Amino acid sequence: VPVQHPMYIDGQFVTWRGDAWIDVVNPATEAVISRIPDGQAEDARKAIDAAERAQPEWEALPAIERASWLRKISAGIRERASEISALIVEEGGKIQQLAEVEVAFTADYIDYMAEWARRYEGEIIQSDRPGENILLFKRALGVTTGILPWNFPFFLIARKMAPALLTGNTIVIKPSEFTPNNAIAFAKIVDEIGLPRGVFNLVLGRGETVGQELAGNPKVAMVSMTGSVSAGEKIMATAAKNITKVCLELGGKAPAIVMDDADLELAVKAIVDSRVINSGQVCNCAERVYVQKGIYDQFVNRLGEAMQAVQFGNPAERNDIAMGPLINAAALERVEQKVARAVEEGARVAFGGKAVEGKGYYYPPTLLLDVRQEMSIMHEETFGPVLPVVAFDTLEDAISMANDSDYGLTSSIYTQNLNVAMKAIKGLKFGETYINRENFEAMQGFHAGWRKSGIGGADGKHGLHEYLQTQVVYLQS
Amino acid sequence: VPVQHPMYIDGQFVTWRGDAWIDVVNPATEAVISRIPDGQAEDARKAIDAAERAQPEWEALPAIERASWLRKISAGIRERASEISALIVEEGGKIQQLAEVEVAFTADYIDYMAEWARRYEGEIIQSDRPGENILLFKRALGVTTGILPWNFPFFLIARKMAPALLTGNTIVIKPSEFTPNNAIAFAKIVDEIGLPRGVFNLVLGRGETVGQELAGNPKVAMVSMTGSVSAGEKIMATAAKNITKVCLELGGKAPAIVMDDADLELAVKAIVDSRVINSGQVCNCAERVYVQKGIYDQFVNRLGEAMQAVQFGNPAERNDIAMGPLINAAALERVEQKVARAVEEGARVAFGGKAVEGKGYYYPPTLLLDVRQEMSIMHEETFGPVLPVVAFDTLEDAISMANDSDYGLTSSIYTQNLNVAMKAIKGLKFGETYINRENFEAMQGFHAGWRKSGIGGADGKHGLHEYLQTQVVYLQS
Amino acid sequence: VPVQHPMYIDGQFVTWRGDAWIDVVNPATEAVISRIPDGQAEDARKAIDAAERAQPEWEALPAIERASWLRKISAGIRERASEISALIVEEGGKIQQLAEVEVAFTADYIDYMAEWARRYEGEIIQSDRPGENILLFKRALGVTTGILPWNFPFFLIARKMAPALLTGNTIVIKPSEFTPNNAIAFAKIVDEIGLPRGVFNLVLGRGETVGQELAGNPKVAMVSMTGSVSAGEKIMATAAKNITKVCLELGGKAPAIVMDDADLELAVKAIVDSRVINSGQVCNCAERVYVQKGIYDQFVNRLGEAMQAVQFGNPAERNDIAMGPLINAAALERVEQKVARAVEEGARVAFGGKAVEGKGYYYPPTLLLDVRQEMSIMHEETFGPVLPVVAFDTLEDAISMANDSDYGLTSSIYTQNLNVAMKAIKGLKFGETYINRENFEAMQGFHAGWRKSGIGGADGKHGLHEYLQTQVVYLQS
Amino acid sequence: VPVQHPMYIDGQFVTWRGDAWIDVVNPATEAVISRIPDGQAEDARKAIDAAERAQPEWEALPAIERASWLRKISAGIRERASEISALIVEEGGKIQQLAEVEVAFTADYIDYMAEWARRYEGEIIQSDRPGENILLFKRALGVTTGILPWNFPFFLIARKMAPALLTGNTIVIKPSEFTPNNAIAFAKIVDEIGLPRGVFNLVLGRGETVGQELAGNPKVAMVSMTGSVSAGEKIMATAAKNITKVCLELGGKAPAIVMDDADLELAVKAIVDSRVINSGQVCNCAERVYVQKGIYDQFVNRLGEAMQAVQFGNPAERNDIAMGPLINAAALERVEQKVARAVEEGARVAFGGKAVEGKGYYYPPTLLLDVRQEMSIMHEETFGPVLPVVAFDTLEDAISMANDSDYGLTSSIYTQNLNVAMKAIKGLKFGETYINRENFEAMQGFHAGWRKSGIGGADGKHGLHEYLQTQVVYLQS
Repeated sequence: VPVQHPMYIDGQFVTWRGDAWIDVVNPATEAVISRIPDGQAEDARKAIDAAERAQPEWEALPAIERASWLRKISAGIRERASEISALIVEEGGKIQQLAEVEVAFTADYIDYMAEWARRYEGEIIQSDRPGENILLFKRALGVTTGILPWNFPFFLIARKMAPALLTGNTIVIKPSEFTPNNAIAFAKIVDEIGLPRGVFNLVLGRGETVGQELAGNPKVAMVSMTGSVSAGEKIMATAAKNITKVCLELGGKAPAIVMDDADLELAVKAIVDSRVINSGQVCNCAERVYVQKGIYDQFVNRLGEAMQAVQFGNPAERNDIAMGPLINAAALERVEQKVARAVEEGARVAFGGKAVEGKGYYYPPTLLLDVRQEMSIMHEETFGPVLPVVAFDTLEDAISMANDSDYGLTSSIYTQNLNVAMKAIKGLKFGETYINRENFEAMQGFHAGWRKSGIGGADGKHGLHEYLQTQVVYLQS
Repeated sequence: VPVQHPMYIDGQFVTWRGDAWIDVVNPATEAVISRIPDGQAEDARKAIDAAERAQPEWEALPAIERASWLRKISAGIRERASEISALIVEEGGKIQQLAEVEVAFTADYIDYMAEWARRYEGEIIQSDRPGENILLFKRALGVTTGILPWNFPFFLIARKMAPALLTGNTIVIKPSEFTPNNAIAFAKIVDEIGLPRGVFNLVLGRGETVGQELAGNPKVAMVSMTGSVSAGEKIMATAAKNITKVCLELGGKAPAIVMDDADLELAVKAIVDSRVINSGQVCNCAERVYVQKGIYDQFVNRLGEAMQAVQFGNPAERNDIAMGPLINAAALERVEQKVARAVEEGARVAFGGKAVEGKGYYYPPTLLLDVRQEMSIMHEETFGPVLPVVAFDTLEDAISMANDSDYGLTSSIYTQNLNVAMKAIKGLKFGETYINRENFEAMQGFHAGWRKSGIGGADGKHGLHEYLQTQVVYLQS
Repeated sequence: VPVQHPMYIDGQFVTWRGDAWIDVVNPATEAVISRIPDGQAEDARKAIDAAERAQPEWEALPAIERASWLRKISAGIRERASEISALIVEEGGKIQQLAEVEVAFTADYIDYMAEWARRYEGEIIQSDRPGENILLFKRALGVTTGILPWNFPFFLIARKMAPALLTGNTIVIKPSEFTPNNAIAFAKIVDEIGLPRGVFNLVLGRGETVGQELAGNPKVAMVSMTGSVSAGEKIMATAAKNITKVCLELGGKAPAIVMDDADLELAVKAIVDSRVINSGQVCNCAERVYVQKGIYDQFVNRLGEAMQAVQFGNPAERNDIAMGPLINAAALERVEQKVARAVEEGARVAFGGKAVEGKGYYYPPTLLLDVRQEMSIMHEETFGPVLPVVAFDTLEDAISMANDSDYGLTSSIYTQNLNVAMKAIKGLKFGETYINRENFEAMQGFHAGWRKSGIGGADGKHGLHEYLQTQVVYLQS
Repeated sequence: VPVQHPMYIDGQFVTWRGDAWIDVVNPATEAVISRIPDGQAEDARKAIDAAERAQPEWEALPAIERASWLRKISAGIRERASEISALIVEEGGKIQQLAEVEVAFTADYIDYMAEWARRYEGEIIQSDRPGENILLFKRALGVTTGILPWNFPFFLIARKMAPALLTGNTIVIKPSEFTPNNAIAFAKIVDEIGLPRGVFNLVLGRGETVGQELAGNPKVAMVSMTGSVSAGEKIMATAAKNITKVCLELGGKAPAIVMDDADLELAVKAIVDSRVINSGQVCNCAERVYVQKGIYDQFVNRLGEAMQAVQFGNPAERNDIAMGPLINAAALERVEQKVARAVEEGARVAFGGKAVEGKGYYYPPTLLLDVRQEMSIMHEETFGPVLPVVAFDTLEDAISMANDSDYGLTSSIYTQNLNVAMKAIKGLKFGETYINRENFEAMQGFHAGWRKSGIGGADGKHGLHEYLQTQVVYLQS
């Protein structure tokens, strides 16, 4: 019997007394693995009210004590790593190796954030008035909320709750309805170690109902969400009503520029890895590849072979595959239509391009050639493992085409010339630029997107600061 | 004949070819002093497109050269100080002394911001990968827009354009339709010194038309606006459509806490000054005064006398007055209704409380006693010069009541006890807390409101950073 | 048989082949507990040469990997806590409770410093030249050395080696000849976990021989030493020869100011604790107490009783004592002479003032009254548990007398008035000022002395930076 | 009649009443242009005592007011630019164009430093104790002293006094006995604008007498000096006596690495300019040139021609020369001997190498080829315009040879390969590394030498911080 999950509100699991449930399906087999409540705004309010009641006492605790609580959580996660990884493989459809890395990374990330306890600093500013001290303190926002995507669902729990809790905020999280199981497991760990009630809450439901309440409740100081630009818009519009602060990461269409003087072998490996990450269901990955004439032929051949070797299938029954199924039916179709439109517009299928039919949602790695910068596939977040390629003559062309997008989170370039490198760095309008390596943000970096890719950001010192606000005290004599 | 103003777009003044104009009235006499175009979205787009065309070349200039341009602007302002001050007195209705201070301060502020040129710094972060350098650069957002309030209209031009231009952004500003003259004067200075075309643009019109385009045009990287919470909501909702970043300062209801051990003389002077600033048409000013029992009687008596001496009248014909008229008819009525509701709810008029009838919009300083924390006047931004007073027993009561508000920009407290001070500091949930002095933010501070008072902030290093975004470069080998 | 210790050079313990040894005596019984080599400059050079050979590979390791090595060390220390604490009790003569706290704190300190790995940052500076990037990196100094005092010998090992190793430096440490056993234990832990050879070295001997080579060898980038001003002078003079950087902490004469409006109970407890810390053999402790007239009588009475209860004796056989013996004979005599001079100059013995005669080196807690700011005892680091008291009328007097010293490390004041507090803060010329609490620096603070108390400092971010130097790269195009 | 200069002590010029004077000679003609007193320790003490008396009131002034005083000084300098430049040309022997740039730069530098007034910040640190605030303030050191070199004598006055005064310190400066005239002019400006007495003092004399008192007087918080390593040693040894902080810049032997893939034209121009700067009497300049085989022949030919065009002569009578005379007789001889030793050791004179005989001290630009890394000329600060060249095969060789020096201030490299650049950056052990451009530090950078090149540093934020020390306040409840 598929387990029916409870919500975690005010320090205890609460059994859902509603009649409506939401089935959680294994994207590899389409089987129902669990059910979660079709939560309502009322449920989100209970979690928010509990978070509000606990916040003052939580912020009053010395930062090192909050860090202490965070360390018990990551220790609990490591103890149940394999269990949590299987939950991720099962509901998220990602391969075993990737799931294991996500759990381990999540625990390391939580520990890294806990280390900020004695380090985030306020400032003392010189005043123009004799005998006056201007003291700028860094305070918690209060109650914060997090809306998570189905891509890297476990890690994103930490990416939002760790910085939030460390700085003295309390939080209410809503997992994606497609991947709530790993979040339930995280909540169990929180319950087991005995985190003060109300500090961490987990509400389950749809974005339309629960999600909106998390963004529009007047007691929320900040709503943090990762997902599509479309959903980001809805969240910011809702937050507008109460001047609620937002932190959004809305994905992108990561450009990869391969120059003629590039280490061909290295570039092909980096691009293939980035793109085929989590079947490409990620944003990080290169989704737009620009190769200049001089190395085109060679590059496209190796890339074509590299991708043909990529095997796809059920993550739970095969550990020798580099790709699992897409998240759900809608995702699969969107990819089909986008490849079809691409082909109808002139794109040349050099590999794949035909959705598999049967149990699960699979799309073979696809390589589209003779694509033009104008083609819609170059201006629409894809989803699946599809790699469009465009040739160019000058660096200026490549940079200009990379910047021709409403997204501005990640970018990459491969070259060995000093001026080219510094030119790409200065010219690319992105939150991140990887040079001669694959795309994967460091926990001490700052993952923040330009243009429609987001507002605010995550990770590192700057990510931690998204959860702090200033109080400037003018102390006279 | 009342002058008809042109807009300043792409380095030149452009004559309005529309049939509709908006009269600009002297709030002291109700006479039409000038007319501005009833600009449309089309006009805002032309300014934005010009700003976009000029931004790359502008950001490419070394920061010290941009600072150089800013210094010519402030030098131009000082040269025309008296002329600009009279424009402010005439349209804003503020007293001569205040107008002169605003112009001088604006010039000093611009110079202070220009000094950041060689000082805003990016960072170099240690990587976990051998031979890798993580470089975090600080880049311009691109095209930014500013929507100004009628309160301190001249200064707010600089508060937004100086930080914006210094960091390499270009800008399009829309003055309040009630106070555009001082903005036209600022534009003339910009034209005279020859600032590169497109860097600074001035569009005129209503919030409904021009303002909305400045917040919803996809080419805008950030919209900065100062005004009412109501208007802030409209702006954030519009920005939501394109995930446009916002910087909002929406005023407040500044609480002042007077303890028994307070320097009575100092406190009364600070509160009266803060409140009667610009006839109280400002947000900074204390709008909620909490006095504890032990010193109540004394405090209320002195405050009552201090306010009775405040004279009001035409700023242009009297330089011996501490107060001018309110901005317009709507403002006057809103104050009347709020005082009437206050009285009907139980408030006790100890002074004033009766709107003057005749040419201009005047409201005498008013003191309301026996007010309860519940009374709507304690939860509604007032406008005019009205001071509600509430008694209390403990510091805990005072702090709790100060925090009982949807606004969280400024606060103040007067005491001589070390623990009380540190307790108020830790307990008050505001962006600013003044201790034993009047409310007036320093240019090197950070004016940023909590809760509904805003998003982001202005002034100092942090204010400058609102106009910067990061680019993290992962340079491998 | 008293064990004869080997030195730890280039990743292995090396047996001393000299004929001269130095006896290490238990200050409580005068019994020889161990022997260490009378090392020579030659020995220090071997350690330095090994440190030099290992430094490039050590700095080349990602910072997180160095932090990883530091964590194995602290984990090793916790595993042998009681063993190490007894070594400290036995040779240092400090009470069991204090020794246990020192070991635990040392392990926590090492962990805290390891956390800086991904956080110390370089900077990116705006240039005046078009297309130029100014990159300021933070690099290791290279080979560093540490000369430790006999007071808190175990902790000081970490205070110098943790920051040094984390930032990529290698180090050579020389323990005080009076307390080398705990250092040998630390070296065993380093050997057991397998820290790369040459990174941590331990050389044994006298300051005249080994110490001087550690300060004057041209391969040393920085010498860090904690001890007396006299020894600090010798070290800086030696370093002068090769322009070697120095980091010195030379103790002090910590002033404590008790106002009339002070929490009498709290103040007496804080002062007694601070002073009687490690029998007063520490610098931190208040060594100059200024009490104003109004509260004098009361304060002196309670302080007198509080000190009379302090029991002294053998730390190893009594766990109900607050004080152990002084480090050695010379220390005991210096205290006697200073109290005698004090008495001969006019000081009034209100308690103690008579050195005990017999096995060990004990001096009873002593209270000297009617002391004048001029008396030499107010301008000479004492050593033992002696508390001189001086009365005063105004805060200005107290501050002026507190600043009348060649030392400027720590200070303290007790009051409840806001202005007094801010006045003391602005007026006291010290590296630290404690208000209404006892003197004990936090690991995230910055323990750095003014005037003759030192050069540079330790702990926190600034302490970590003492081990880093900048490399400014001007990258054109 | 050669003017006899007075000292500037305690806000007024003081006429020297001694019998001994020191002649100041024009290095181009050997004529006596002026005389200064042969000051004694007594004179230095009077200046120091006056600085001490003025410091408290000076530090008590708001920082912006100190910056205001600094701006009057730079404004005064610009007003007398040509007059001051001629003084520099006359006594320093540098060409007119260089002197004019030094004066203008000095005024800009002073203004840049004044801008730090409202920007240097203290910090607020999270505590482990409930209710405690850890406040770290940045305070002035107190009285500081500056010992200036004869190279860039005017600028170095500002490099030390501007940061010192801005942060609240007072200062006593001793110009080089070879170039005191420009310092007298600076003092006149200070007197004319009316800087508070005691804040800026100028004492004249020899290093042996006046210089030593400035480094060894117990009231000096920090001595800052720029000169030779030999003199730096004497200063640090003297400072050691009172644990006085030091800030030393002792020059170097700047290495220049020219790769085969270097922009030959650019490299030759950069090296020739750097080296021939102020006749090479500067440290900045490349003094060790490493050229790899592949481009050797070409590089050496162009460099040889470039240097042959360099004309030398009297700076005052020729404005078409790139080089003036060396500072004095001793300098000239030291260069002769070093070139002679070089030749005797195997060096090949490709140009120059013969000191001119007659009025003045001239040495023609000299190019030495077939020099070996072992040759003493590669390990001895030269002085004059001599360029030794060494060939190499690998980058590793070049880096290793560049690092083979006791000096570590500046370095440079020319290449177009990305990996080479990043490799040189990581491999070069210097305070500065210039890439594809000439050596000239920016005012916002940080000029600080590694190894024997110095201690501490100058310019930018870090340079400003050399004049600040911390006060950590632990405020409990």
